[PDB]
Amino acid sequence: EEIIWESLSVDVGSQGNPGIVEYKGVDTKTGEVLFEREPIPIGTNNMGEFLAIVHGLRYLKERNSRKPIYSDSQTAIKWVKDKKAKSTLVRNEETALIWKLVDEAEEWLNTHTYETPILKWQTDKWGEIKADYGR
RNA sequence: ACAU
DNA sequence: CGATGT
Ligand SMILES: [K+]
Ligand SMILES: [K+]
Ligand SMILES: [Mn+2]
Ligand SMILES: [Mn+2]
Ligand SMILES: [Mn+2]
Ligand SMILES: [Mn+2]
Repeated sequence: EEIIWESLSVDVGSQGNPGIVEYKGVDTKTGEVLFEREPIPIGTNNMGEFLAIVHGLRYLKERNSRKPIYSDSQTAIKWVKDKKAKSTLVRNEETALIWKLVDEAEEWLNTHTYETPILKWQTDKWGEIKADYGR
């Protein structure tokens, strides 16, 4: 219905899919960039969307914030709920880094608790999520 | 189909 | 047009 402005919005950006992946989190109200991950040479859109949510969970937990997280990724929201990122990306030498980060994100989810609501950003009604890369 |  | 996912 309405945008919860008191929230964190996250998104992936990429050069190719699979390709170079990065992500960031922004204050939904102001657009202030709160975190940005250094580009990862090969990953998928969904792996990056997943890492962005998990990073958001960790960022908010560390700061004792109860804000929700918005993501525009149906897939990544489900992977976080399941604590399991069901990516199809080949596990090989060139994908080792993204897969390490994904495995470590799952590991964090499996060893920590959170109440953070993870909400679908309704692009069809609200436009692009505020963390979008404009590309 | 829906979401990226 | 191609891709990643449920
Ligand atoms: K989108
Ligand atoms: K498809
Ligand atoms: Mn997105
Ligand atoms: Mn794993
Ligand atoms: Mn985007
Ligand atoms: Mn885009």
